[PDB]
Amino acid sequence: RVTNQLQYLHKVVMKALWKHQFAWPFRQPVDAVKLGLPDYHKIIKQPMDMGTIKRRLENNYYWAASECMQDFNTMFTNCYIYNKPTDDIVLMAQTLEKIFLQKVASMPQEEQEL
Ligand SMILES: CC(=O)NCc1onc(C)c1-c1ccc(C)c(S(=O)(=O)NC2CCCC2)c1
Repeated sequence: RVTNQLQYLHKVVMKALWKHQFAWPFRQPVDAVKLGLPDYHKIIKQPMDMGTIKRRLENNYYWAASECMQDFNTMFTNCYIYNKPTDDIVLMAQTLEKIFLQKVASMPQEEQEL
């Protein structure tokens, strides 16, 4: 579906996050081979990234805004779960997620299909 809320997540939320200076590690799936992390996929069972979310928004994959929101959440949560407390990546995720939440607080309240 196209909804008012999904249009918002696409044109306001993703728009802001995608171009953020800290976005680059999150624009594509975590590549466990490239990064030397052979336990990554044993720990994280549902990988998620903004490239996947963006593509899903562009292709009208989502039925409701909450589904898109859950994918954003999964991406951040995977990052906090997998990495060490002191890894810079965790700070970058937090910075992006703060913006995610700020923008979500202003999303149109009632979902309507267009
Ligand atoms: C999709 C997603 O969540 N990506 C971020 C992410 O989540 N878990 C891992 C691991 C990652 C992640 C993705 C890409 C890179 C390159 C890295 S890193 O730790 O090697 N580099 C960081 C420190 C220096 C700059 C960035 C971590």
